[PDB]
Amino acid sequence: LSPALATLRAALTAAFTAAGAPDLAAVFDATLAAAAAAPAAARARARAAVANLPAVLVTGTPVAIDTAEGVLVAVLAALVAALSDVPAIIYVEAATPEQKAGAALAAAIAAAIAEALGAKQPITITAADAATTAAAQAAFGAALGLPVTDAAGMNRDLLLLVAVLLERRAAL
Repeated sequence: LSPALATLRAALTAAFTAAGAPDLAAVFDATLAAAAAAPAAARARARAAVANLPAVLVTGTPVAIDTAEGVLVAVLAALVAALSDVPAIIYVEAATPEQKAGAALAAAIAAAIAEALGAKQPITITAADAATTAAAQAAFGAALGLPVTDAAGMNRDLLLLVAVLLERRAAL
């Protein structure tokens, strides 16, 4: 891993653990492996997506926020917003107690990471209905050119966006 990505991995483990969800570290590592294995065309799509990032990032999660992979989608979207220095709305369905807890967990992690990065624009894990959440996710992917599949694909793609943002930071 590059120093910047290793820094983010460690900061995420600290945030995951402090928020009471240390098991998310292993899940993130599986996403890191998937991103590192991405074919050239997927990397090219990630570079093109970063070029299309909006002034305010609006998205939603494609799976239930009471799952580890759903928490990770919300966290990674928040990380993309923080690294791009934009306000963000990350819609989630928070109807059941497990969903509300997952949204609160994602919010705690996202706030810790944004603070560690000095990102001052607001990034909010935002409770909404299924239609709003699904619409925002589809619009985000379509605006960026990212095909919408499963949570694994979205987590991989969001982490590839992160990697591109770090590459742009390093570039001259």
